[PDB]
Amino acid sequence: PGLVVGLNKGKTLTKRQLPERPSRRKGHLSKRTAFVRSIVREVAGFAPYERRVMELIRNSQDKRARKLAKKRLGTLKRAKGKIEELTSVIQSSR
Amino acid sequence: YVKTWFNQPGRKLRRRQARQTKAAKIAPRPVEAIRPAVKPPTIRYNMKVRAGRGFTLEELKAAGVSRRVASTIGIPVDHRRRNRSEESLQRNVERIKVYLAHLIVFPRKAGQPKKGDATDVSGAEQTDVAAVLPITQEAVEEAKPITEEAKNFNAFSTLSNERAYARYAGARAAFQKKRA
Amino acid sequence: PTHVSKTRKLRGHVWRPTVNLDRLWTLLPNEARDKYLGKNTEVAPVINVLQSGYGKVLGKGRLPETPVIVQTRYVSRRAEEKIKQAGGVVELIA
RNA sequence: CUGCCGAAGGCAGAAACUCAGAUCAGUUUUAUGUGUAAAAUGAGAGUU
RNA sequence: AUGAAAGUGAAUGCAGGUGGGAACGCCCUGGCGUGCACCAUCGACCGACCCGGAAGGGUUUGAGU
RNA sequence: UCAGUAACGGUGAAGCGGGAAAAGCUCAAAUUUGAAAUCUGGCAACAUUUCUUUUGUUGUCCGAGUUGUAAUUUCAAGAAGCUGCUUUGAGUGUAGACGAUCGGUCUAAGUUCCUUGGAACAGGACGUCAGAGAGGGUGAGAACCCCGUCUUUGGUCGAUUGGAUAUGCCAUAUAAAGCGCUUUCGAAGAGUCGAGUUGUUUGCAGCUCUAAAUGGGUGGUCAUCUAA
Repeated sequence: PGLVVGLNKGKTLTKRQLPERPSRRKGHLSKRTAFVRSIVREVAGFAPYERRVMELIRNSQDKRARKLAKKRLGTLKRAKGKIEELTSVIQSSR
Repeated sequence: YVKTWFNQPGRKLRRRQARQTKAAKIAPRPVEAIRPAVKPPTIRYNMKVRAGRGFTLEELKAAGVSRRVASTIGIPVDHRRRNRSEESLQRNVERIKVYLAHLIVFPRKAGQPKKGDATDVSGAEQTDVAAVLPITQEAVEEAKPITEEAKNFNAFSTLSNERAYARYAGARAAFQKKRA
Repeated sequence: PTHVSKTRKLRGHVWRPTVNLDRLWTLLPNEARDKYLGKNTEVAPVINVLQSGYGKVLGKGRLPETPVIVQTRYVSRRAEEKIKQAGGVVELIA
């Protein structure tokens, strides 16, 4: 509204669409690096605590599985990031 | 530990000689580069205009000069700054345009003005940028006639409403999401 | 100066700045006051307290009946209809 | 070095302005019982 | 300037009146005006406190207009 | 300057704003696969020098190197196609001008008269120079006796160079690069981030444990950056 106070506070000008900055991209999953990550995955295996999570999930005790995963990593977002990845591996193995 | 300033006139003289030596060394070109017009990033100083570090890639491309040759002819380039409004865009664009219009480029190898150069270059003279490109301030509004709908418009009554809307924005934000 | 001390005779003896409407016309130069104040013009003078370094305008003083437009971020409660009764309008700048 | 002011067991001085006063007194009379009140003499008195 | 803080954020009434008040003027010592500063009063306004839903009511408040 | 403010329990910033100075970049991560195109060293010439003292060039041999040296790419991008415009040397002598370093060398006028005195460089008289009346020495207070001082941001010597101008000779472009489009893909740093604990003044370290790829860090779903 061209106003100093409000949810759209500030001046009103003609807004310009900024060109895409390449450093914003990092974190993207290229097909080639995804393929290489697949190869190392099938050639290296999984860490010992991953194997315990497989056993925990195959036993269907998900609460303890996420609790110990958070204890191993340190953050809930990392624990969730693990869980979806190893369950995703689970149906692939099945 | 004390820091005394008995070398203040000495420092001032040394800086002036360094400027003088710089001018003598690179006399054909101005001793200060072109700088873009840039607005300070705060509510206390957003009403002013000062000299930024350098132009952006979008401004350089819109003006028609490439980012590679821009450094060579003396146009500093900032790769971090971005233009979020056309008002700043054509503002810096017209700064470059007037710079280029007043700019003369000596041909290299002194054989012919290959594409972008100057045919006659005997009129060389060292002049500061500020004279040709005097950075200005925000345009001060001149007198305008009385607006009738603005006259009916109260003023801070609105600022009270959008304020109350802002403070209790989460209050109704909850209200809709919980009832929906 | 040590010579005029006491020991020389003891020898041997052991962000929002604000402005009131009384000062609004002061902000305009002398030319603007001479060519707009005290006369009837279809076009009205505009006062930008923001460009003069003032965030809010407050309500101490009177005004001449000459209409004037006040550009500001915040304006005082009855200072608004002080402008309106003076004939001007407060147009809010963003 | 000289001169002036000068204590204390809240003081002495400085500056800012009252009233030519009934305004005060390490005092004495008068009246009521050392207290209080309203003639003598002296002093320019003061207030923050 | 006030408020713990968001914040709000000042001459009603010659930028309010009364008395004293320096100086001045007027006569005809005194009286008359006349009133600076300042001091006693004094109403309003800005707020923080309370009631009312901005107006209005407090005789609470700030080295405030 | 913020500011002795925020903050902490006396300690004590930073953002913004005004100035001084300014300049940007380089790798790893992708095949040159029609060609290791790369590089140190040995040997022989050719040179060049602040320099017989320095620094290189070419040819040949061996070695390094495919467990990756060259060219292209560094996220601001970029690569691969497509396009039609523009651009081009990591060179080698001659001359003048333009600066600078080193030391060589150049500079105006009383020593006239009288008195005092051991001595005049003092006093008095008569004169001079001054872009030079700063300073020092000389038998006492010397602009004119001497050195210097001004001229000098200069004339004259030489030896160097730093950068440009004019001029000559080599180079080899069958190439490289910039710009607008994509019908395309866009690789990006690990015992590292992070969490718990102990220690030091958020930052750092020890130890248990240990990541992700629109992910991660920072600030209050958003904004901004892209570490190891």
